[PDB]
Amino acid sequence: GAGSIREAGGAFGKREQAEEERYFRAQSREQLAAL
Amino acid sequence: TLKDITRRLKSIKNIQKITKSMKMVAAAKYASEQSARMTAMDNASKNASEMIDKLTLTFNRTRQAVITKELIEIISGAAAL
Amino acid sequence: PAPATTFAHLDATTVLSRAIAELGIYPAVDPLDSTSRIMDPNIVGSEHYDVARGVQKILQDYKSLQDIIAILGMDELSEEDKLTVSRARKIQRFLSQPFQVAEVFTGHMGKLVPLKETIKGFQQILAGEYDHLPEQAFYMVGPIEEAVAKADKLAEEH
Amino acid sequence: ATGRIVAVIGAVVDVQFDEGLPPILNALEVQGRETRLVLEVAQHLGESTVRTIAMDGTEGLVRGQKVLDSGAPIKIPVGPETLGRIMNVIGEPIDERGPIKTKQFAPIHAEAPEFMEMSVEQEILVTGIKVVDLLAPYAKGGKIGLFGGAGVGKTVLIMELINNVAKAHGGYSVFAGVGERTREGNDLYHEMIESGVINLKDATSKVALVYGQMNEPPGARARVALTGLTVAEYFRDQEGQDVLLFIDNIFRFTQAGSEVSALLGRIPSAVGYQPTLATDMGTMQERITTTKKGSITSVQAIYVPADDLTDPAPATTFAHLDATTVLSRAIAELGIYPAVDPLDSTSRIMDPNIVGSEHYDVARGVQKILQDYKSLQDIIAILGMDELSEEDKLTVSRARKIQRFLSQPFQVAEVFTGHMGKLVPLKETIKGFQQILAGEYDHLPEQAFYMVGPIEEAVAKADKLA
Amino acid sequence: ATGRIVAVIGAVVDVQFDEGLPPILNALEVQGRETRLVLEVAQHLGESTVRTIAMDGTEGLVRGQKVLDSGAPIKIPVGPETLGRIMNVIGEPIDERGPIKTKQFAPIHAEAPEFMEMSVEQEILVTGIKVVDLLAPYAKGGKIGLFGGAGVGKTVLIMELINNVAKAHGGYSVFAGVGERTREGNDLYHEMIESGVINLKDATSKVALVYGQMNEPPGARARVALTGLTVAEYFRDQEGQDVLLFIDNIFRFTQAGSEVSALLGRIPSAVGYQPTLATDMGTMQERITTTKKGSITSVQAIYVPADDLTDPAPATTFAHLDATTVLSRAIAELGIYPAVDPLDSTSRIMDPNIVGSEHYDVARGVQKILQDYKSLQDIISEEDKLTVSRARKIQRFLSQPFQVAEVFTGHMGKLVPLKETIKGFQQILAGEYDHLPEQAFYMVGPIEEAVAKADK
Amino acid sequence: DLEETGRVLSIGDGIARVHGLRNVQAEEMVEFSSGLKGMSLNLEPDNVGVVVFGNDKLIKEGDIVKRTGAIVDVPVGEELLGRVVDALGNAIDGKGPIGSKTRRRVGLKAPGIIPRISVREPMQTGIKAVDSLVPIGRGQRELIIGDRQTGKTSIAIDTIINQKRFNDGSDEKKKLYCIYVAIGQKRSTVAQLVKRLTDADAMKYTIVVSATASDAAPLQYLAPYSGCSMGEYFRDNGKHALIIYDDLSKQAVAYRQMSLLLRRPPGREAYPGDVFYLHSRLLERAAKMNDAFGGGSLTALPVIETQAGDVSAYIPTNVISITDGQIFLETELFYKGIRPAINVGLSVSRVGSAAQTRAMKQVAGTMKLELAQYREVADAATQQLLSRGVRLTELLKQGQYSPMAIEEQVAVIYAGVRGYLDKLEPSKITKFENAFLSHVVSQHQALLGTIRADGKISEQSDAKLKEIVTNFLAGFE
Amino acid sequence: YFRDNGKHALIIYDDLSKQAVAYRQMSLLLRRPPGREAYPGDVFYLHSRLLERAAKMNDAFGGGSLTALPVIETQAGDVSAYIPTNVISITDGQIFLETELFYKGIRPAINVGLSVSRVGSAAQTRAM
Amino acid sequence: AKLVRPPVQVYGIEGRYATALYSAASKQNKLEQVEKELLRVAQILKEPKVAASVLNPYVKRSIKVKSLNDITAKERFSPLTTNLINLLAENGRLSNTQGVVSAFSTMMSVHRGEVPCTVTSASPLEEATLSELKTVLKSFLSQGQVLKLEAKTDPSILGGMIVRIGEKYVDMSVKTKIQKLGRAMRE
Ligand SMILES: Nc1ncnc2c1ncn2[C@@H]1O[C@H](COP(=O)(O)OP(=O)(O)OP(=O)(O)O)[C@@H](O)[C@H]1O
Ligand SMILES: Nc1ncnc2c1ncn2[C@@H]1O[C@H](COP(=O)(O)OP(=O)(O)O)[C@@H](O)[C@H]1O
Ligand SMILES: [Mg+2]
Ligand SMILES: [Mg+2]
Repeated sequence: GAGSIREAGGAFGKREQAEEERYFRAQSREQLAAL
Repeated sequence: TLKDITRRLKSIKNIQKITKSMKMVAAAKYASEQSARMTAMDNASKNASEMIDKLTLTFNRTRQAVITKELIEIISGAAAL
Repeated sequence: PAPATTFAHLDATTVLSRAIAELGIYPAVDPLDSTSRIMDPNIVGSEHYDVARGVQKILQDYKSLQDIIAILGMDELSEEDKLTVSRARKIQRFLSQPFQVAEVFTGHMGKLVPLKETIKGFQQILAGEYDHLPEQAFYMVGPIEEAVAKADKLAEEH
Repeated sequence: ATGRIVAVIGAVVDVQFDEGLPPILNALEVQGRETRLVLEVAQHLGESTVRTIAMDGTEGLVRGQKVLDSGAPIKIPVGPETLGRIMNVIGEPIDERGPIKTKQFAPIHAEAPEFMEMSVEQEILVTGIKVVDLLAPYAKGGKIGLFGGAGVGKTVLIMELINNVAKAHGGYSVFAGVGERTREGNDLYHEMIESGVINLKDATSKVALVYGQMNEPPGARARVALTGLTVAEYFRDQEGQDVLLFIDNIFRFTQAGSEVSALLGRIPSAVGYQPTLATDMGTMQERITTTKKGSITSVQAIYVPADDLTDPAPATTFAHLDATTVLSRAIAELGIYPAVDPLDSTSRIMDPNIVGSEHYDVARGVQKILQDYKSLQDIIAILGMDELSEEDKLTVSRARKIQRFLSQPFQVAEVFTGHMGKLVPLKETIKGFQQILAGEYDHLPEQAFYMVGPIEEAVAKADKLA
Repeated sequence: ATGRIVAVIGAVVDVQFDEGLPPILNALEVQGRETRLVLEVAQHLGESTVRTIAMDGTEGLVRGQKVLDSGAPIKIPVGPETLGRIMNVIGEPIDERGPIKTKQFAPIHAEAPEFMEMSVEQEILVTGIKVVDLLAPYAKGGKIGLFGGAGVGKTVLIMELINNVAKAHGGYSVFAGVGERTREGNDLYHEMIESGVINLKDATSKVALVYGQMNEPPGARARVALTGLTVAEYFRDQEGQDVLLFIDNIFRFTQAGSEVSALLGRIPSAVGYQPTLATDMGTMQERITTTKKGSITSVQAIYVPADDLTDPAPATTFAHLDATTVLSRAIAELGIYPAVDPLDSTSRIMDPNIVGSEHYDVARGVQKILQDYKSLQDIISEEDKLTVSRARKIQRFLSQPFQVAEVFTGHMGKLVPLKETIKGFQQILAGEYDHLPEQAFYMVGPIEEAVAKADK
Repeated sequence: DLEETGRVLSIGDGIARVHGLRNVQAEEMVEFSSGLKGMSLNLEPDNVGVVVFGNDKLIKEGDIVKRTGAIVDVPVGEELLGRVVDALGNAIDGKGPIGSKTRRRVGLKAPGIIPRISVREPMQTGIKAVDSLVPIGRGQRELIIGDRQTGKTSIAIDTIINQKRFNDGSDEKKKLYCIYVAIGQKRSTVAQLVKRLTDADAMKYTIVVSATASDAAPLQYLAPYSGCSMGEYFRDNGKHALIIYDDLSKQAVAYRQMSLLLRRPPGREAYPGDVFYLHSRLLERAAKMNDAFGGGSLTALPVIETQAGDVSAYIPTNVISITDGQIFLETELFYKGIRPAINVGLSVSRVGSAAQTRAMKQVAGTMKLELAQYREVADAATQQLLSRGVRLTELLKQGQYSPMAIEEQVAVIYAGVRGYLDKLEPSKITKFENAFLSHVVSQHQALLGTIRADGKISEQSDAKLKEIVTNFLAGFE
Repeated sequence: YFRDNGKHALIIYDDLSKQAVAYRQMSLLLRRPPGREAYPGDVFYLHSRLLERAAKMNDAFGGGSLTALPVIETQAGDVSAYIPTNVISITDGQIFLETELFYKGIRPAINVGLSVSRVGSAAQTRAM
Repeated sequence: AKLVRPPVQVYGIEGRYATALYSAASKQNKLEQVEKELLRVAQILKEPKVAASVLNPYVKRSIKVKSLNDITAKERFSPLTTNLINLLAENGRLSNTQGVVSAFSTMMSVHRGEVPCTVTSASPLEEATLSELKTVLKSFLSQGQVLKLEAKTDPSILGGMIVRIGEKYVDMSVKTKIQKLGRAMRE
């Protein structure tokens, strides 16, 4: 049950996806501008 | 659905373990916000184990019902011969 | 019973996942559920085997960290673990590929990546040689030179 | 045509006719019985043998006993003389007030109205219940179905609808008790007498009563809904009247079918149900309709077995209804009464062109905010209330206020709560929910909305608490 | 009467009798076989045919083969000469020590005792084991569900119960290995031989073994419990004893009944068990009771399928259990023997109206102090340390050395009386031993031994 | 003679196929040569299917079956009072034959709509929680539902014991004759129960019908209907009977066995389709009759055992849709020491509220309201609500085999709801209660007697109660 | 043959799930009454009489032995299926393998928490 | 009531009615008479008008059993045969009648000890070797049996002869011989 929380869907898997996308769109912005 | 219930059980057991470990870390760091975090994660683990117990009851009911439904399908198909 | 019985008649199963197709990654091959009987170091060479096992291990670790990310969020992760998650997302995108038959579905052109280019690109992502490039640079590219060119263009635009 | 019994298995009886085999659905009278034992023909088995379903108990039946063919299906008296009377499945009076002296008898088996006899008009039917009026309004001439498990409030709700709609009704009304409690029938009869709706002294009664309750064998429980239909169909077709038809419980109809399907020798379908479940239900339900010769508003209580809403019987009933009120045990255990599930009850006049854009928008906004709260439930349940946004917290606050405001004290439920029952007009309902949605009561405690009528009683209760 | 085999389908055999059908549950001996094959009649099919379940394998059976009606159910030898032996479901010796020479045989199918033969009052069966006697006592004539399997000393507990009942109450024991693995059956036989419970040289054995192995057809494993119960019933009714009956496993009894019912063509019930699940369990369990002559108390190893306590087999067994004894591995890791979990073991007679006000108060105090101790372990004030100390002492004092282990540990075996148990825990609770060290209560008998050990 | 005699064609699965009996009626008792009896279930063109009331071991192919000419009936009358009989009305207590001169069919239909009237008279259980919060009237069907070992049988036995104060009196319209039907229980449990009732002197007005765990499934399926006929004898002759079915889960299991062995299609949880009708036709016979029919009643207390507290299962829901309310016994409350473990927020009595005595209403309306507020709460007003709820909860606990007269329950609930216990700490409430009761029983018999005679607390009696509770709470610890 | 003649054999049934499936086919086609998952009533008897033949003989019988290593494929890790339940009930222990452990790099992917050997240390050299 | 079971068993409806009639006839020692009467009643049964009236499914069973009753009274049958025909007509198994008949027939086929045994050959062999096999085979029999030979000729065996003596079966054909030699050649 390693990805059990996001393979289940629901609030704890959708909020996880949103948090990951937020962090990495931030990092992709601060990685592209530094190119 | 048995697969829905299994997915949800797995998810919530994972949430329970994570909150339990966060509580232990907070009770270590507690040696005002750290005590608040300790109690918050303790209550989260309590609620998670509560939900796990309810979902385990539901899971057992559903798997017993699935076994019986399949048996009844097989028996009804065999009695038509 | 039908797929489960079929499994034992095959030499190299490719298992397509809906959880992967909904990420937008195509082909939707499940990396942690696909198998091949020639995924043997004495057959594909120790470099190929080691790269494959490293990819599978970082994807399993990403799975294991996603629960912790769901509860504690991303900012409270270790630095090694943020690095794991970054390289894992990059590897996920890089397993994606534009198909010549899906040119209507994607609008993209078809790419046919040679074997050594695949091993080399994934080894370079696992090594950290592309920590500075964004993750959308690896989505739907062929060899890794295309990932580099796409990063340069995505920057030159914005 | 005289036949003889050759087999008796529970409620199913095989009868062997030498001359004159009777058609399917005919009624046959068994000879040598103290009370009238009627068998309805279900199947021709060949070899001049028919299989039949008994309308009463088959104890004491012997192989070789004689059976006469009536020549027609079960015939019940229909007319204004059935008003204020109680009849059983075969039309006998069971109130000891003597025979029912109608001028005509109808067979309880008839074809449903044609496609060209249908009516399309859709006036709203205001009940005085806030959740029904707002979210899933009933329609005049429509089919209403009250779903719910055991002890969630189907009978309280159907008695509140009898209180709110049937009392002030212009036309006639028929109540068919199908497989329910006999003491509930006694309660309803004496409550309709003491309210004057049934008048034992003249011809001023406005309600007919048909009863085959849970003590009756499965054949009677399978045909008593048809008997009630037949009375209502007479009042619709042969008098053009606007009829109210209350059925409680319609599920039992289906259930009784199951009990005989085994003995009729049919391969079972899913959950051990008759293979003919949907066709039997449709054959019954298409007679419960409005035509252009008269209107029938039908309120049917539908039992949901083991709270399973996907059970074949309720799942098949869903497609026959114009408006559905789905009661929930989870909502009942929170103390919200009626236990209507706001995110599961629907209606077909919930269309802005029918209810007006104001009503439509208020109902849609209430359902949206309740759905948002339902989405947040998981996060609230594990991590608690503190981890939500202030927008999420505001939507939770409003959603819980709207939840409690959907509850309402019933006039028929005073006796086991003491609280006076409230009857809320439609404009008051739209207004109060509009105001809770706009944010005009974000300061009142959420328990001030619980078990009140209009919004002014909510403000008064909030005052009284402080 | 003699019939002939007319059908052989697996372990189901149809036998046709030209005259005098045998009643249902009668035993039929198939003739012309190298080893004894017994069939138990299950139905009368009509046309002078009976359907039977086979007690052994049916390979090499021929249609038309002669079969002899025995005129009774399966009869087994009952008596003292069964003690220390091993027999199978049909009463044959399987330990290779010759014929079991009793004077009386008994049918394995008998009715439960009549309503007027029941003892109207519940009483305690004193085992001499402290944790059992105190916290979850055994009712004389009751059913005890033994939970916990391997690595917690279940066999040492079984042998200690056999020994303690033989010494204190003067009653023998029967052990029915229903669905017994042959490896573990051999192991248990030799463990009982070494611990002295079985004695191959003189007539002082205390237990009679009845084995139905896993490689036997479902009918054999279904009736082996009734065979053991028939031996126990002899010892109760004819000797007037207080017998123990061990049934390991009871879930295997249910599974054998399920397989037999499925082979006989019956429609399975819910989950998958036989439609006669409750009456199978009932006609077996109702025979384990207290009559006016003696009693049979039954300890029954419980297995819970899929760890679902609402499963039909556990849920049908739990309706009959008068006590529950949970052997925990967490308690064994603490060195405490027996590994009886003191908070999870339950008893229905733990009731001031049955055990007395004093016994009940002592047991409730012990339980509350152990709950309090684990509550304090959760976070690790003034008297919290005093409860921690007294609960450590209570824990250590529940332990006890068993006689059947003397050849291993060397220590002497303690059979604590019930009054001594109550008084020791009473005194520990009232604070009378807050000066002795906590290691003075480990592996002693009465409390006098704890004070004499603290003297050291 | 193939008209009053048959020869067993086949036997097995509990059902005997019998050839002959061309004159047998449907549902008629037949008798085998082995002394066993059976019910003619399926009359077929070539054979009769007979449900055997006993073990198949006793019937062989070729055995002769005579017919009794009588549809299945049991003996009824007052000659059964004090006797322990089996599902067929045969004595099993060893005290000789039942001297009954009346028999009654077990499968009679319930009284219709007109013979009844609404339930008005109280059926006193003697349990504070029940009589105050979940009142039961004579003619009601109240379900006792709960897990295993939560106290259901204890509630039923306390009711039976409680009826002794009324059955010794001189008011015949206040007496209640009790029937206890044991269905699939241990036989030792039933023997211990009969002794418990004999010690309390409660057997002289009790009939015990016993079909235990080792009895055939048809006997356990039949025992409730035999007991119900024994109680209908009182309901139809102007008297009042109570009947406990302990329990109907086991009768449902026995009927499912009989149906699966007859090869009838299984449904939810492999139960037959007519497992609802099984219980509905039985519990409809508990009724209150109007004065044109005698005015007698039959109160039913069906017991249902749930698994892991699931009351949304098939058989629990069925019986909830049949009865007039339920008493939920919770395992969580039982393990915490709250006994009776009644869940007062889920336990309901639909028709019994109109049967409560006036004094009990006077104190119990307030008690219900305050326990409700306590349930909603869990400042200085909410802490007062917590204090009051805790005190009332401690006041609702009760011992075993000691039911209380209604006036004493009124006095104790009075002391609790008027507020006299609010400064006592909760762990003493129970103690106080006993003490208080003892005092009111010895020195104040006249106040109790006048509250019993009035049925209400007069303001004179209210003043006496106030005086007594203040004077006692003063000189208390 | 080896077990009886003083020698030692090991047998690996790879795997018993497929043998159960074959036996179920034969039984269903012979019209034998089906049970749970359509398996006949004596599928437990099948595997148990196969597996009780792996024994250790005493020196009076030559001292030989037969060790059985049956293999069972579970579906989605469901050890509560019918045939896994039966064979777990019959055997003396289990070596459980996980796919998550496999892809974590733990290979052989043995789950040590779930694996068990009820023989245990009696089957180990003193060094191990 | 104890039965007299025949030496060979037939199963089904045919077997049950034939066994019932064999048992009834052996109690009264009327077996040969009942045999001749069933032969005659079956040949009556095959009458086209009678077959058309007896197989008809919409004819009431009352008129049909009366017809069989009078048409058996026109023959002056034994009470056993009359009761058999009425039992078959009353139960509606008249369609099985000839089957039943032949069953009883084949039952007494072994009662006379007549052992059926067929000799398949390649080409029709002449009567000299046939009487030779007559005599050498009736050595294969127990007390008091007589042969029923049916010499069949299929040349696909191209030699030898396959002899089926009751249920015994010897394969003296040359095809099996050469195939056995060939299998020894390859294996
Ligand atoms: N009010 C009470 N006070 C104290 N103890 C009680 C009380 N009620 C029950 N008990 C105890 O609980 C024990 C078991 O409860 P009881 O047998 O009466 O209920 P049950 O639900 O019918 O159990 P079962 O599952 O055996 O049918 C009783 O023996 C009794 O000791
Ligand atoms: N509107 C209500 N107000 C208060 N209580 C209610 C209400 N509806 C139902 N209940 C409670 O739920 C119980 C079940 O009522 P009922 O309608 O008879 O159940 P069912 O759904 O089986 O017909 C009622 O006795 C009552 O206690
Ligand atoms: Mg209702
Ligand atoms: Mg009980």
